[PDB]
Amino acid sequence: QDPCASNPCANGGQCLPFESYICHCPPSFHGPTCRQDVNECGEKPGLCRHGGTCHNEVGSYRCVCRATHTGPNCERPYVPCSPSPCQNGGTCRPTGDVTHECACLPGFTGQNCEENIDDCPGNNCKNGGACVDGVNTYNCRCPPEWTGQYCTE
Ligand SMILES: [Ca+2]
Ligand SMILES: [Ca+2]
Ligand SMILES: [Ca+2]
Repeated sequence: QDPCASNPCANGGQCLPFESYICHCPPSFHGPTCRQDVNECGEKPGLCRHGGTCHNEVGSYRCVCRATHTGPNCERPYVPCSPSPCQNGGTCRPTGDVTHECACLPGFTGQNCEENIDDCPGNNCKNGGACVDGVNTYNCRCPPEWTGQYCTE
């Protein structure tokens, strides 16, 4: 005769007997069986600090920060070069309050030096050798019957 044996609650709620039953919900859900989402933005205005916009979700919320701030609740100020966004040992230079510039190392390119420049366009791999791109170079993956740097030996 346990009413909780049927498992009436959902989304992490704990069933407890009382007189029928009750579902003790986690803070992210509410209602008789924890099936309705709590709007965190509505319960605490200014949840996303420094003029951030709160967006409610099923089981959580997300903060949309303005360019000048960062963090889960837009609390940490945005510094263009700390943490540094440039990839592959690239040097970061700030150009403004929110804009930045990456000085790429030879071989890399793009806004944040994330793209490796393809060195295969003018490759000299012969006899069906496949050009494999590297950092400022390339190597030919030769078929089994051919050897050498350009698949000629
Ligand atoms: Ca509701
Ligand atoms: Ca929510
Ligand atoms: Ca390359």
